[PDB]
Amino acid sequence: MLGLKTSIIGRRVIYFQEITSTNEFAKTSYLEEGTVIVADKQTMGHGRLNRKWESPEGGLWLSIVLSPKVPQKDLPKIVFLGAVGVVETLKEFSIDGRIKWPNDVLVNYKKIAGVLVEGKGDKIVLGIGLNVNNKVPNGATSMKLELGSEVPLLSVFRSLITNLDRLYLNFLKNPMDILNLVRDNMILGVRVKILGDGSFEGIAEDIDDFGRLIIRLDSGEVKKVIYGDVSLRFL
Amino acid sequence: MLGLKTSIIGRRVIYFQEITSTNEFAKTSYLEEGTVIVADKQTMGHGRLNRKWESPEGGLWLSIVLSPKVPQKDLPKIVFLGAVGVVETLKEFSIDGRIKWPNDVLVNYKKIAGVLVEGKGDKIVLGIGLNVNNKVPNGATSMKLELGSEVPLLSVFRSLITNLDRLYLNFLKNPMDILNLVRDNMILGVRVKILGDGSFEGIAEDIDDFGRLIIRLDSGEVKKVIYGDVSLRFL
Ligand SMILES: O=C(O)CCCC[C@@H]1SC[C@@H]2NC(=O)N[C@@H]21
Ligand SMILES: O=C(O)CCCC[C@@H]1SC[C@@H]2NC(=O)N[C@@H]21
Repeated sequence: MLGLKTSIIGRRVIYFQEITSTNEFAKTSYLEEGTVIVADKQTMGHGRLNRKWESPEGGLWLSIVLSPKVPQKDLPKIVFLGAVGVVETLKEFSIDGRIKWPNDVLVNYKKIAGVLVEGKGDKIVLGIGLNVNNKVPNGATSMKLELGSEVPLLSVFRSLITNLDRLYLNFLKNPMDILNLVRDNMILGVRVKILGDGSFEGIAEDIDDFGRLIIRLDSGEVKKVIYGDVSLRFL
Repeated sequence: MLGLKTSIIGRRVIYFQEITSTNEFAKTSYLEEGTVIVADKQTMGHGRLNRKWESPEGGLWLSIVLSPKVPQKDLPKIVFLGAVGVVETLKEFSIDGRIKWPNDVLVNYKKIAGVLVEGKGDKIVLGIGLNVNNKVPNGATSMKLELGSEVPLLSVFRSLITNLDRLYLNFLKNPMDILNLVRDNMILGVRVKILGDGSFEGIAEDIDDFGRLIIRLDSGEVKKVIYGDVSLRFL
């Protein structure tokens, strides 16, 4: 009844009225690649750095099960697929979202979506949380708040899954393709504070072929930031 | 993201772009009571007498896993649950459907839906096929054909599942209540040809509290038909 016409992602969709975390269900479960897990609300939603992710009724909280057959050196680019997909969908609904390295999607610097990619063996779980009609913490925003009107959840879901399937199909063919889309939708050219192994500032210049963020230190020297236990803040 | 608020039926929904039959997946699968299986299309959909059920894109093809804890003598009333739920849903979409004993729903004598209940012990599978926006065989009808425009499948789904959940809870509380709803929406008072173990005609007078159809033969005697390998045709 959902009417999806995708090739890999969304061939099957499992919906729960309530769940602890769609990412956790994807990890403890054995499901076919492309299967989408979605819930009206999550009681224990979480983000990167393992922080709480508010998941009230009205938002889009989903997880996608994947087993990407691509070189291990390319797998890290998977986190960008989710962010680009959200940006393309936002565009379809007249919203201009930008990517905050490495997984956040902001609108006028307000967080409207987050991406959480987790790995368990050869399985990869791509989790996406997008604010649509739900209330959000102060500082954040939603599609409803941006458009000043509710937006049918199914339509957004349909749009996002369709974009992700296309992006994924291309990813399997050539993992490098996603890079040009990320670069052209990412927030760069501004000064940022990085909290990884230590602490330093600089301009978010660009990301490289591996997906690492290129920071141009004031000393004209550079520092590459890898995805993981890292925090980025705009100064 | 479907936003169902049901207590039992629809706490979980599994969707497939394509499937052989939702009724077959609902059986051969371990699933919690209330779980709903739905697909855009079925390649091997079938009905009551094992005839093919055309399931193209545009209609609602679903199956519900159930394990009602009620006396075995009231289980046969389960098939009426689906038929009444469809009638109540059609009412909500300004359509006047009536029940053709024991599982069909007609609009001006044209079949708009069929109900197929299958058992496997304690586990019961309630299957429903409702023509919405799909092309239908000659003689049949659909919500689109009745209304003059397409009807959002999700809205019909939400409506049907919500009605089925309410009816099911009342059913577990008192299996007899569904009968008055059936009588009030079933086609009665007309002559029908019955094809069960033999062949006879008569007026479809009413149904008894077991769910058996009361046929009053021309002689003056009445004959009772139980759900099973029986066919009914309006004369
Ligand atoms: O911004 C982040 O740090 C990532 C947030 C990811 C949120 C989604 S909601 C669907 C899925 N289930 C979870 O518990 N997290 C992800
Ligand atoms: O009219 C009948 O005789 C019963 C038709 C039942 C059709 C539904 S479609 C969903 C489910 N899957 C099937 O194969 N049959 C039922």
